[PDB]
Amino acid sequence: MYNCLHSFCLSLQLEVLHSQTLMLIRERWGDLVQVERYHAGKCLSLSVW
Amino acid sequence: FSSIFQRQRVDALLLDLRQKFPPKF
Repeated sequence: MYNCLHSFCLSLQLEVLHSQTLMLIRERWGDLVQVERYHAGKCLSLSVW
Repeated sequence: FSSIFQRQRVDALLLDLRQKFPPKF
Protein backbone atom coordinates (compact mmCIF):
# COMPACT_ATOMS: atom_id res chain seq x y z
CA MET A 1 0.00 0.00 0.00
CA TYR A 2 2.81 2.40 0.87
CA ASN A 3 4.73 1.58 -2.32
CA CYS A 4 1.71 2.14 -4.57
CA LEU A 5 0.46 5.38 -2.96
CA HIS A 6 3.97 6.80 -2.44
CA SER A 7 5.07 6.16 -6.02
CA PHE A 8 1.85 7.65 -7.40
CA CYS A 9 2.09 10.72 -5.16
CA LEU A 10 5.72 11.38 -6.04
CA SER A 11 5.13 11.14 -9.76
CA LEU A 12 2.12 13.41 -9.27
CA GLN A 13 4.45 15.92 -7.65
CA LEU A 14 6.81 15.66 -10.60
CA GLU A 15 3.93 16.26 -13.01
CA VAL A 16 2.90 19.34 -11.02
CA LEU A 17 6.45 20.67 -11.16
CA HIS A 18 6.66 20.10 -14.91
CA SER A 19 3.38 21.93 -15.48
CA GLN A 20 4.68 24.79 -13.33
CA THR A 21 7.86 25.03 -15.40
CA LEU A 22 5.85 25.17 -18.60
CA MET A 23 3.81 27.97 -17.05
CA LEU A 24 6.99 29.88 -16.15
CA ILE A 25 8.50 29.40 -19.60
CA ARG A 26 5.31 30.49 -21.33
CA GLU A 27 4.34 33.42 -19.12
CA ARG A 28 7.21 35.20 -17.42
CA TRP A 29 10.66 33.59 -17.71
CA GLY A 30 11.00 32.47 -21.31
CA ASP A 31 14.41 31.07 -22.33
CA LEU A 32 15.87 32.02 -18.95
CA VAL A 33 14.97 28.48 -17.93
CA GLN A 34 14.81 25.46 -20.22
CA VAL A 35 13.66 21.89 -19.66
CA GLU A 36 16.59 19.64 -20.46
CA ARG A 37 15.14 16.22 -19.67
CA TYR A 38 11.72 15.12 -18.54
CA HIS A 39 10.92 11.44 -18.11
CA ALA A 40 7.41 11.20 -16.67
CA GLY A 41 7.56 9.72 -13.19
CA LYS A 42 11.35 9.38 -13.43
CA CYS A 43 13.19 12.71 -13.59
CA LEU A 44 13.00 16.40 -14.40
CA SER A 45 16.01 18.55 -15.22
CA LEU A 46 16.03 22.30 -15.75
CA SER A 47 18.71 24.64 -17.04
CA VAL A 48 19.28 28.15 -15.74
CA TRP A 49 21.98 30.74 -16.50
CA PHE B 1 -46.58 12.02 -9.22
CA SER B 2 -16.32 18.71 -13.77
CA SER B 3 -12.94 17.97 -15.38
CA ILE B 4 -10.08 20.54 -15.15
CA PHE B 5 -8.26 19.44 -18.38
CA GLN B 6 -5.02 18.50 -16.48
CA ARG B 7 -6.63 15.05 -16.24
CA GLN B 8 -4.89 13.83 -19.39
CA ARG B 9 -1.65 13.85 -17.40
CA VAL B 10 -3.28 12.31 -14.33
CA ASP B 11 -4.83 9.64 -16.57
CA ALA B 12 -1.50 8.75 -18.16
CA LEU B 13 -0.13 8.54 -14.63
CA LEU B 14 -3.01 6.20 -13.77
CA LEU B 15 -2.07 3.93 -16.67
CA ASP B 16 1.54 3.92 -15.48
CA LEU B 17 0.24 3.02 -12.03
CA ARG B 18 -1.80 0.15 -13.52
CA GLN B 19 1.32 -1.21 -15.18
CA LYS B 20 3.73 -0.57 -12.29
CA PHE B 21 1.20 -1.97 -9.82
CA PRO B 22 -1.23 -4.50 -11.27
CA PRO B 23 -4.57 -5.39 -9.69
CA LYS B 24 -4.75 -8.76 -7.95
CA PHE B 25 -8.12 -10.41 -7.28
